[PDB]
Amino acid sequence: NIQGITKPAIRRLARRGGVKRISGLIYEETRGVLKVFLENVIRDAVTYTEHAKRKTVTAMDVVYALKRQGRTLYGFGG
Amino acid sequence: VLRDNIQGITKPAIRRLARRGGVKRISGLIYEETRGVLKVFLENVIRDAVTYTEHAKRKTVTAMDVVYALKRQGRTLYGFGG
Amino acid sequence: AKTRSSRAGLQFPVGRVHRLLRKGNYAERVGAGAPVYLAAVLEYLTAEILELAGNAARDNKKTRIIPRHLQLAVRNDEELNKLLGRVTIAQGGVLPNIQSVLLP
Amino acid sequence: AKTRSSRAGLQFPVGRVHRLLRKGNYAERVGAGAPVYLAAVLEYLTAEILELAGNAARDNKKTRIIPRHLQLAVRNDEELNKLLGRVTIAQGGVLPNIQSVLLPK
Amino acid sequence: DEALVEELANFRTLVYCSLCSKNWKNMAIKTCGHVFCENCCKERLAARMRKCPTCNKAFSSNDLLTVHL
Amino acid sequence: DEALVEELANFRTLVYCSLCSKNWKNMAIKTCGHVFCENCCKERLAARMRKCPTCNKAFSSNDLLTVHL
Amino acid sequence: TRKESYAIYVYKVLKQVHPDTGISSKAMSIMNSFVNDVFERIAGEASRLAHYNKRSTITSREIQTAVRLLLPGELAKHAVSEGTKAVTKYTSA
Amino acid sequence: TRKESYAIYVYKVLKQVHPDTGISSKAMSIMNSFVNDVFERIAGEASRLAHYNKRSTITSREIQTAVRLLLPGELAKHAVSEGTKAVTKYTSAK
Amino acid sequence: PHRYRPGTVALREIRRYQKSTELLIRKLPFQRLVREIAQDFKTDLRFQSSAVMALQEASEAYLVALFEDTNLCAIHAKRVTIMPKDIQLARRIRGE
Amino acid sequence: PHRYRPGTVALREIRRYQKSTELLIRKLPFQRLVREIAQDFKTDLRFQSSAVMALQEASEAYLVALFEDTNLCAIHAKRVTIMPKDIQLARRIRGE
DNA sequence: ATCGGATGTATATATCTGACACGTGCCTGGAGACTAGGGAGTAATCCCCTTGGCGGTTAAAACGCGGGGGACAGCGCGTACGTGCGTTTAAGCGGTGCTAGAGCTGTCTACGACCAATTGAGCGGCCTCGGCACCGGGATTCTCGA
DNA sequence: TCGAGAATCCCGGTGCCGAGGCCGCTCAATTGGTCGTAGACAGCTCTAGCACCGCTTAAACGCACGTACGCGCTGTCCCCCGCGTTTTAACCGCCAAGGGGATTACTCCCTAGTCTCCAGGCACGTGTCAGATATATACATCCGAT
Ligand SMILES: [Zn+2]
Ligand SMILES: [Zn+2]
Ligand SMILES: [Zn+2]
Ligand SMILES: [Zn+2]
Repeated sequence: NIQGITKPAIRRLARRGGVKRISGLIYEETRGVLKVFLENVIRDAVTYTEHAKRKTVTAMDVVYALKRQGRTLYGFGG
Repeated sequence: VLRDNIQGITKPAIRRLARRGGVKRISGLIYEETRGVLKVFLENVIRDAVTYTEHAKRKTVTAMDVVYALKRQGRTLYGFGG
Repeated sequence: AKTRSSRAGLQFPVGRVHRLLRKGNYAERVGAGAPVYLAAVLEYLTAEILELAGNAARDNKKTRIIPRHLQLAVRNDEELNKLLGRVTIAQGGVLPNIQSVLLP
Repeated sequence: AKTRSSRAGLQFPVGRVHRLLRKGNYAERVGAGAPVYLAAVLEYLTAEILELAGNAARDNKKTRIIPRHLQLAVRNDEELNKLLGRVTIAQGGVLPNIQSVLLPK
Repeated sequence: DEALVEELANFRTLVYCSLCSKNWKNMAIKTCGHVFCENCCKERLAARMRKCPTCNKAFSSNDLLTVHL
Repeated sequence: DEALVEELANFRTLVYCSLCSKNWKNMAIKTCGHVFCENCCKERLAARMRKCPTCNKAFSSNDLLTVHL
Repeated sequence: TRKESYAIYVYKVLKQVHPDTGISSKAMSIMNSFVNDVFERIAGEASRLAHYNKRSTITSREIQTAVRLLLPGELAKHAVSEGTKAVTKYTSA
Repeated sequence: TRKESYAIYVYKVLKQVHPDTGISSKAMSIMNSFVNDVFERIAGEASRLAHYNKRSTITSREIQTAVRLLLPGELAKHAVSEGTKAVTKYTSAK
Repeated sequence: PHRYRPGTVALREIRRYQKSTELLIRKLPFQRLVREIAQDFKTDLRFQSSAVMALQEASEAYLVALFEDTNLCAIHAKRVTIMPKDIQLARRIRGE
Repeated sequence: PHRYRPGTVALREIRRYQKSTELLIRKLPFQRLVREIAQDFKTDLRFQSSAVMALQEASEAYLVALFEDTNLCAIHAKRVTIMPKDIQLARRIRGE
């Protein structure tokens, strides 16, 4: 579940971002932020994959769902 | 031609907008900074209205070109015939 | 000779919507049951906002609807505010609020 | 029999663009010289980025462009960075930058 | 004399940027080694012209090195 | 008129190597932007004179760049 | 010449919810623009959504799912039901 | 079945600027998806201009004024200058 | 000599101006500015009254919405006065 | 023995991760998280590998772009440690 | 904390006009009825790809301890900004005049849709070797307690 | 100030699998006519955008004065970074089963297209009353002396 996003994994993203010191309460805040974004993308992906009477959500549905939210993504076709 | 009309935006006029915004105390060096932000927002909008108004072979800006220009930047405006 | 909108039971025009949808370069063909479905959704949203506007006008002892009531009703409701996110209403105004720390 | 692209002195295909414009429900009719104008623009933009990426592909002592080299081409120039302002290139990375307050004295 | 002026004119062409003929040569390109002034070079970089006026070799912004005297 | 004689000498010392005064400034240093002649450069590397004369700093093998004119 | 609008229909709807109020001409234009924007961006999603599936007709099913991708949360659950309840009546008669 | 892409034309363009330089599959797949994104934007903007003025044909003018509306600043000048030079060559050809 | 504490009058103007809906800039000075700006793209141009009014109706909203977010960055730094370094940060975080 | 001053390792690892290019979160737990989140919309679903890869790439990009905006408003308060209030202020200003 | 004086904010009654609501003429766009053909619904099938399970390495995660730098609170000072008053400037409103440009109408010609016949360009399948990945050794640079 | 120690870079050798070229083969772009409607052009009407002047008078402007707040400094203490040891499960390689995604025939009925007819929505005209404006009055609020 949501406990698979471990503290070193969270801190590596912060290091790439460019921070130098991290307070101890950050991880709990960021997990609940990521969980909200994933739901928003997946709901549209599932609606797209359900309109076409399919049973497997494909990569193009994810690409379209990302595209209509103001976030396009190159490198997966289309 | 007409020049240096940027000083028509007076200090009380700028402060009245900040009052509606909600601030309470205003620093001294805010008016010059703010006058440079409104002069940039009015170039992007007008450069598109002028582009619209010359593709139609007209030589007068209408009230629909401004609405289209504002819509093209994700700033749709209701009330003027949009 | 009955109108196409009275059969469905709506107040909005079905034929006008059909010809507007069949002439805006959307698709090569338009199904028969599409305008009936689309003209029933356009009627619900306008009533939804026009009831809140009426209540806001009534709370101010007036008997008309000036643009301020529209802005108040839109900004006071979460779903409507989210739907009408990046849109501005002329002569609208602003929702009254003051930061808590600023008060004495 | 020559091709329209060769007659117009281009590299991109004009007939395919002409067909794509027609079969897309954009307008009822399509002018004659519209594809020959639209295909000359799609090629200049491609040649710009493929020229800006070859310098990055060389400063790292490589001879084959990879997505990381395309990432550094559209982020070091205002003109292209403002056009691709909301695009996430896969396997791109970030741009090296450290705030000046963090460094030691 | 003319020879004294000619050497003055000959050396004048070496100190000033050929494009501008108004400022001392200040900016040099690593790829080709040619030296021009800093002012004339920058406006070219904003005109999307990355080819050397002399040796035609392509260059980029990072290949710009300042020179002294 | 000595008025333009001084300019030529000022022009001459600018382009001539300040060390030998016999060669053009055709070998510049990448580290600090100074320019000298190739004649006065490699003689210093014989004794490992990595310290530049003008600003007095060290250098390397890739800090010397060929320049023209 | 003439020009079309939704004025009469909006007034007819208004006299149903509040039978004793009115509306000003300046707010009428706002109400007329809102219904043109919503209809424009609902029917613009169906044409693109039918192109993905290599279809040629936009039917009621392409709109039932185009409404679900725009209206947030509670609004969609009511709009879909009211749209569906209207087609059944029309088909029967 | 068949599938179409600009992978053959991008490679031809690349060998005119950098004579000896390859390109990997991921880079090709990105450069392929960028052209479609630009093409879908230009034509999509040009259609609304035709609709606004009660016209029915997309001629060369709408493309020119749609390029001048999307590309920022100095790119538009070069794009227009490169398009209007290809069109005149095409029209006066064989 | 009946004066007021420094801020009780400015705290009332907020209530006054958050309840009324009207333009806050002078019409002629604002209209001259548009004509001055729009004479570089193309000379000898003409405007409708509605075009100028619609151009003015949007700048008010833009400036008001910008002054609301720069008041949060000043609160974040334990202040009540807004300095020019807040307008830069608020404008940079939303990308412009 | 031998130790390092607090901060040097942080700077070197910053320099390290801003030069590489692979994914930072482990793959199998993320796949499990996606499969669990998707269960509340429609049961008995199937996923392609490319869909999960695209989801991971988008999530990484979003989180990386947000951690570099919270840092910029952490410095504004003359501070060098990021905080949940900084994250909340950044999200509020961005316009969520 | 407890009164008091002054100031700005609600509260109640004329009056008066310009915009809202309603009525009528008329014309064009929407409703009926019938026809033909192509898009879409349905059945069969086959083969790729997704799910599930098993065993070994080992790389990454978890936990604990020391201590030193950074977050935070309290103080003091002095410059910048809020508040009020008198004087000056230009905006707002009204009225008149003139003409440049928007909007509509009638011609007609050149340009783009449409169809039959050709052929060469671009796509699918296969080979191959060289650029890049990886590992083992020195050489140079960076940090910290003296 | 600079030596000990650890991290990082330049170089050489080995190997492998994906980019780059080649070939055969459909089917889509090219020629060549034909026709009918969209649009370019000339002319006319009339309206609304621009320019100018005179008269209030509201608001922008400059100045004096006081004080609340921004900023710099100092001190205590607690919590996050660095480093070592131990426990976990991620990752790689391998195997097998069957589901459903994609493809191909076949039919049938639903939407485009045309002609006819008439009522509904639009332009224009008119009454009248809801709210803006002014004025006298009641009261909540705030800063000071105590
Ligand atoms: Zn020069
Ligand atoms: Zn050169
Ligand atoms: Zn020398
Ligand atoms: Zn030096």
